[PDB]
Amino acid sequence: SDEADEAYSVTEQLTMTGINRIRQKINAHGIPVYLCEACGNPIPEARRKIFPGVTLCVECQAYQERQRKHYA
Amino acid sequence: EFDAIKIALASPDMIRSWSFGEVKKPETINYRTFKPERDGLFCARIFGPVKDYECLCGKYKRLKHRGVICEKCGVEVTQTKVRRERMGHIELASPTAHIWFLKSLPSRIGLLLDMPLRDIERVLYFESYVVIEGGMTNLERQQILTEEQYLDALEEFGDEFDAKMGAEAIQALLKSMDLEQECEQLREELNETNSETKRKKLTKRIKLLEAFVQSGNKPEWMILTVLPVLPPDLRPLVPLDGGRFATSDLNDLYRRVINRNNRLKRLLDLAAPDIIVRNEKRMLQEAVDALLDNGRRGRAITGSNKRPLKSLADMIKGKQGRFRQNLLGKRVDYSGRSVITVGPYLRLHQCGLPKKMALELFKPFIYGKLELRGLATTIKAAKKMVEREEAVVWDILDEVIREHPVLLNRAPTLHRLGIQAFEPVLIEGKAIQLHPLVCAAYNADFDGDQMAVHVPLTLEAQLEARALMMSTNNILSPANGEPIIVPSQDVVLGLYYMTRDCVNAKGEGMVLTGPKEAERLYRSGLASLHARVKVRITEYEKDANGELVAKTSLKDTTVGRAILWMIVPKGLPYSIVNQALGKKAISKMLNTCYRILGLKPTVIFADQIMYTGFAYAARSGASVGIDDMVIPEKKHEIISEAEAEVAEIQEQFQSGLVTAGERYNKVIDIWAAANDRVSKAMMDNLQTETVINRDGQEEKQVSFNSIYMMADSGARGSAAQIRQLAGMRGLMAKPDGSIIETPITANFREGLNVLQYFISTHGARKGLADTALKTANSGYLTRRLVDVAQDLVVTEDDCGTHEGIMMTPVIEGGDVKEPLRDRVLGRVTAEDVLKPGTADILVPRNTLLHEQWCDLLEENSVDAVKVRSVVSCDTDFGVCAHCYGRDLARGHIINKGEAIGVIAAQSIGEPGTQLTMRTFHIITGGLPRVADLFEARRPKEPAILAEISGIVSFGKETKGKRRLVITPVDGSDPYEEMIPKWRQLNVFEGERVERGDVISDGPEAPHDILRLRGVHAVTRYIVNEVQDVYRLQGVKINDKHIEVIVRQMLRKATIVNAGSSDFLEGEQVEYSRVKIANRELEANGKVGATYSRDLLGITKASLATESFISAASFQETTRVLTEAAVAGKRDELRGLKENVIVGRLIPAGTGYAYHQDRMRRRAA
Amino acid sequence: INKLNRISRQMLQEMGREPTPEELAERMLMPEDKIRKVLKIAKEPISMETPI
DNA sequence: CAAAGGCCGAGGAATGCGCCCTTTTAGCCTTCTTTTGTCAATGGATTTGTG
DNA sequence: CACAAATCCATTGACAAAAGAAGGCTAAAAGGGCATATCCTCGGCCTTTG
Ligand SMILES: [Mg+2]
Ligand SMILES: [Zn+2]
Ligand SMILES: [Zn+2]
Ligand SMILES: [Zn+2]
Repeated sequence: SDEADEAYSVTEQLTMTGINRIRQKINAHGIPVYLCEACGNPIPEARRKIFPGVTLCVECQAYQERQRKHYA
Repeated sequence: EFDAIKIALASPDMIRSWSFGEVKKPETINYRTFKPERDGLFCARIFGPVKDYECLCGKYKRLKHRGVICEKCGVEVTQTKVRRERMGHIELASPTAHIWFLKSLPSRIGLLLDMPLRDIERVLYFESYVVIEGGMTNLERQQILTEEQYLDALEEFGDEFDAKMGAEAIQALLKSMDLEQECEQLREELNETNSETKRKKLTKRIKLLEAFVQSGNKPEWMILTVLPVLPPDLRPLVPLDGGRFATSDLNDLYRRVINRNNRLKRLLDLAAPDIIVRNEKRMLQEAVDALLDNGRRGRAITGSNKRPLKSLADMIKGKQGRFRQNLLGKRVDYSGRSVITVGPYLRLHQCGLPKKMALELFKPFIYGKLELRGLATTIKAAKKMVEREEAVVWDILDEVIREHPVLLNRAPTLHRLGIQAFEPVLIEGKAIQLHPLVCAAYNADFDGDQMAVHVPLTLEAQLEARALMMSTNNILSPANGEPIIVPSQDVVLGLYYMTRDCVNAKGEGMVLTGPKEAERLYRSGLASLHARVKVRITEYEKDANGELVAKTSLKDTTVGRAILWMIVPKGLPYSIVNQALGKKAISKMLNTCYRILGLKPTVIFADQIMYTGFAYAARSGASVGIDDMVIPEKKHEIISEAEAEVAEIQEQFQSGLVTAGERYNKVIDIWAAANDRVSKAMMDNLQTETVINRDGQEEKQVSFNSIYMMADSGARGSAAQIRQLAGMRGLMAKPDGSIIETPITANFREGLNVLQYFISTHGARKGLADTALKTANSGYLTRRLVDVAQDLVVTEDDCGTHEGIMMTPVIEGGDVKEPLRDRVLGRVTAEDVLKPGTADILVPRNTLLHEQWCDLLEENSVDAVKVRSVVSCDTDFGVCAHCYGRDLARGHIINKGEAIGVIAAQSIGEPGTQLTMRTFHIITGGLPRVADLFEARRPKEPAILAEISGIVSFGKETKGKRRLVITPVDGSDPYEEMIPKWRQLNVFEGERVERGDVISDGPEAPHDILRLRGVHAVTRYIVNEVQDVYRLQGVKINDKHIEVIVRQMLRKATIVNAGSSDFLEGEQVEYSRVKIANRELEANGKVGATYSRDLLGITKASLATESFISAASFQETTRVLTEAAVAGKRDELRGLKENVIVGRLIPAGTGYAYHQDRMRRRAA
Repeated sequence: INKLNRISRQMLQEMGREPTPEELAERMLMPEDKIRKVLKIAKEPISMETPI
């Protein structure tokens, strides 16, 4: 066991679970929505080409990010 | 000798019955002579002599004067171990309420008087008088009076008025009490008090009143009048070095009681006023309290220190108490530890014992031998011989040790394989030599671990080590029958290197005559160990009624394949060694050898495998270099592309095209993906190499690279650590779980610079800090489980029940993740398995489904077998061998006796140690989820079920919750539910739903599943969930063990219809009892009582034990003992933990026959 | 014992480091064996539950 | 008309704490009487000497 | 197979010592009497002072 091999397993699980959470948050494959689900605005072309399947424009997205930063 | 322990309240007279004398003075010893005092806590008259057969002063100094009482000091001349046995008593000048029966939560004095606790405490600490039988004068019995009020009420009442305050008041309240009379009045009120709180507490009180009647206790014995004194040698005042003494805290508390009691006698004799004598009585009360249980009053009195003193309740409870680590965990003689080394030449049944440890442990045996053979005249001469360590003590050592196992044990005994009997092989040096194939069971590496050896002393313990715990008997994991003798790292790399061909070695395509010739060719160096040759192989196949027909043929194998075939026993096919033979190939090789041939050929095979693996691994010459980390050339190309992608995403983010966290996610993903490309590129560079060849053209074969050979043979390592060695390191976490988005684009064949080596430290220190603390509480799940499943034992051969769970495959959405043959192997069928033709009884019944029957079952494609479960066993106070299954630690069926509950606890706890220590959510995982599972906690969001069957219907709208009623097709609908509209429904009001069906969605509380559907439903739920975790991490543990833990879980019953029986309605009873009760009452001309099955979390079920010696171990000793005293309980031992404590054989193992014969006597 | 403590608490201060028992028996009137046994009288022994 | 200050009390460390004198109680310390272990006599009943 | 010297056996006398057994003497341990009245902090609490 050596006490660093188990530490290795712990670190491996920690990094992998973090990596895959931050990957699942991407949702690359998606739907062409074409209009914001918050303000109905035109989600500009470049943002839909970068993130296929967005649901918020950058303004509503950053807004939501602030709140989910604090919590709730 | 006793067969049972009884307990009760101690009468004052009985406390004087124990006593040998009344301690009066507070003094301890003389301060000059150090002699015991005439009435101190350390007396000689009271507690006996100080030296053996020698009075205090010294007039009588002969053992011939035995038993006579000296005249000048009255100290009877006996042995001074008598002073460790004799109690004294203290005649309290005032009654003092025993703190356990007062400050315990229910407060037996309070709930027995039917009086509030604060009110008794007011009468007790001298606040308010209490009416104690105040005649007819309009006074209220137990009605408190205050001081002024008592005066003025006494005004106009020169008549008695009978009011008292203090502990004497409570004593006169209890003594006057009529218990059967109050039982009668409470029955008469329970007649006509048909309202919940009233008749509820009516019954809850009449229970304790009837119990106090039965137990023989008198109610007023809870008011101490005499106080017993622990004997001196249980609370010594021994001298330390240089005139120094060390005492117990108990002596301090005892002196405090004696002083205040003597001062109270003084105050009463001096006719002091009311304030002083009241305050002295309060002081004596607090002193006696602190003596019994220091800390329940507040505050814990401190000694000559800041810390509280330790008291009697402290002397029993707490891990420093008697139960915890003096009643189970004891220091043991004939034992010793050292530092283990390899000793790779031993067999599976022996251990290298150093000559010096062996000469110390086996000392009495050697003395007996030297005086038996005449080599030593007397035991003193033998002592001097073996002290000089002469030349014949060594021959005597060889003879004594010859067939005499030693138990080897390593500190975290997670399972029973952390103890094995080995035969000692005497060695030089001071390190214990431990077999290599045993480290997996012991969890022992040879980097400084130590092992403790114990010596079995009796013939019966020698035969228990040899027959039971010998290392060649335990080779299968008791959690799952796979062999625990899997060869680990030099062995598998040896067998992989030898059993692994290459395209053009020396001597290609020779046709050898057989394995002997291949070995003779290799060892003379004419052929290479992996040179594909046609070899003539004779394999023996028991394809018969065990007949072993021989068959010879011409296989195509490497030279090492055939060299290794020489070691494989007969019954094994030849395809077992004809592939590369990594790690799983070797484990499966041992496994098929065990399923064909049994235990003796498998032990021989395991040893031969270790020997040949080590030999051909040394000949392998398999070193590790720096040129063995082949960094791929396309690594910097891939990193340039990923760096360009992150630069592009940062440019877009700067232009407001993305947010901040969005771009963080994007860049973390870019780096993880480029890391995957680099790891893939490096492993495709490393996992193959070019080579020439018969005809001369280049040809690709699997690489003989050493780092890869070690990762790919399964010997050690894996492609992830390989990626960190030559590929890039990747992104690193923080302790919070966030991911630092500056990756480690370096490897370890290159270096990390100061910043990347700092960044890696975050996750490294987090992982090590967790692994250091998981090591602390390594065995808490095992202990929690052995608390509840301890007394469960296999006590019967067949219960006959036809109940059984339907074992089927688990199809996790797509394919099966665990087939039926694996879940069903080893279980006893409950009914006849019909062929798919639906008329052919495939496996009849009670047929131990071994591998033959299991293959027959998978062959016909019968995929739902009804097997008998430990949870559906009709046995009482045990389980039968048929409802249990096979052993899984031994291939055979379970024996009558085997203590399967402790096996189940350890088989779930030890494998759990390989699980994550912290829960992670993906279906959560880790050990804490498993512990919460077994605790059967209620999920906050319960998917609500359908309590009754019938047509669905709704009701009132939004009284907090939308209301619903289910109304049967022909029955009544008295059940309606306040379904939260938050609980978004699943079925419309116009679809008649069967009982036990989902209404809302979410986690199903197991209590509701058990109450709606069969016990089989709750058991399948629990095993499927917990095995979901255990399969999440990849760990294999059988369902038998979860099933037995569950059967310990749902072992309480709640009675609905009390029938013609003698059970109260809203009562919970041990289900194993109510079963026999209704069975008996239905035997005669009555009908049984119907109950609702219950369910308790393991920490809740283990708190309900039939005994109290056991229950005072893992519980609060104080509450359990107070309850047992007021109940007059007796422990008829009948348990594992109780018989451990009390010091006799347990009824589990070999002790089963002893207890059976003893029950024969006790029933005769 | 109280008198021994008083005289020592005074003498250590006035005399420097500490009073050796010969010095106390000289300053006191005792015979210097009584002083030694008074010194050897143990004091408030210890809780045997003390940590190790 | 409020504020500063003089007063009293309710709560804690501790550098804090008896002395001188009479009177019994323990125990050691010598002195003597008795039970006990020892040295020497002094025959007296088997062991050997003898023919 | 008959008669006198050689030697294990049991008391006597004298008696040296070991064991108590008391009597006496200290020192040690216990008990008794004592007669002006009464610190530092903190904080309420109220007199005085403006
Ligand atoms: Mg180690
Ligand atoms: Zn928008
Ligand atoms: Zn005596
Ligand atoms: Zn059964």
